[PDB]
Amino acid sequence: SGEAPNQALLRILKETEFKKIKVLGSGAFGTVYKGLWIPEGEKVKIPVAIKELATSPKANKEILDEAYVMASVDNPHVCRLLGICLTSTVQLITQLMPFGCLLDYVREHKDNIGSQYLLNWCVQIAKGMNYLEDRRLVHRDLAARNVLVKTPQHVKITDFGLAKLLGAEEKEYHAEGGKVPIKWMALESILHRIYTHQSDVWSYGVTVWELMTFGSKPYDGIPASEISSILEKGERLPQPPICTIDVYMIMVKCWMIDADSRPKFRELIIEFSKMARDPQRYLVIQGDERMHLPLMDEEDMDDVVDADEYLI
Ligand SMILES: COc1cc(N2CCC(N3CCN(C)CC3)CC2)ccc1Nc1ncc(Cl)c(Nc2ccccc2P(C)(C)=O)n1
Repeated sequence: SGEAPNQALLRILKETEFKKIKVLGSGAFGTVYKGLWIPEGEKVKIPVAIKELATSPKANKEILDEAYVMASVDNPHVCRLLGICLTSTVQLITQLMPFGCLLDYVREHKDNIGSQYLLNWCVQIAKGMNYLEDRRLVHRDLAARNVLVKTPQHVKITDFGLAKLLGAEEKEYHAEGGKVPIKWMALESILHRIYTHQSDVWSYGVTVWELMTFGSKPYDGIPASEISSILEKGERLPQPPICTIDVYMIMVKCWMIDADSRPKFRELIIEFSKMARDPQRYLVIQGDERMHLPLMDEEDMDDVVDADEYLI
């Protein structure tokens, strides 16, 4: 056995077991609805998100590839599949993240978000991404829009549409034609269509930047065709006003031209955990102590990290 068998269970749900309530979104992805799921016999009601896309055989092929990935994942900072409903068009059933996506959250709560929240989101996105590195998955679409908010204290990574499982020997995913978001893409991915976990580290840099700028558009007012050139010259995204050189040097390292020089997601967990232990030393936000949402024993404990944050 070259690779290990995937013994994950695919749960199939009855259309009668769940009730749609509202539409949450529409667009390229298709449409996402909010619902309740009463599993038959169990005196339990589960708040769910039902995702779909008229029927097309080319469309159902892609939604079932996504369900494959989502049913294989199991981490507190990764969105998992609750089940699939086999109707006219295939429906994806996942957990409802009541606070919506993280991009719209940072925009809405711009003046109530404190350093402690921002740095913790950074630790959590890294933990979820380190899980994907462990499972040999290359997300290929990490952005603040693809991070959902369960509570302001707990975030999870979503959208496994472009995700690719790498073989125990395979170390790069050579893509072909297809619409990829350029502003979040690593330089190697724009020039050679190569995707590694290190190319995901790049996209993590831009996500951290989106959070720190309270939801700004990377390279705002710059056409897609230019981004390849701008990055080749040595230009990167600017230093966000709330950022200390310490946080910005982490971002800048995620954008190294040499992929192997960029930090590993487990190094990003360690680095953002230390910063989350004194958040005011790393993010300068006016009114940090009033901003709300719904300590040692020995020598210098600056480099102190809890075992839960020290992965390998
Ligand atoms: C209560 O549930 C939600 C509400 C909102 N929004 C709806 C617009 C609302 N707006 C904000 C702007 N404001 C001016 C006016 C009110 C803010 C809250 C967003 C998301 C979820 N939950 C949720 N669970 C699971 C999924 Cl999986 C999902 N995903 C999802 C939901 C919608 C579209 C796309 C996705 P994706 C990224 C493509 O999976 N989304």
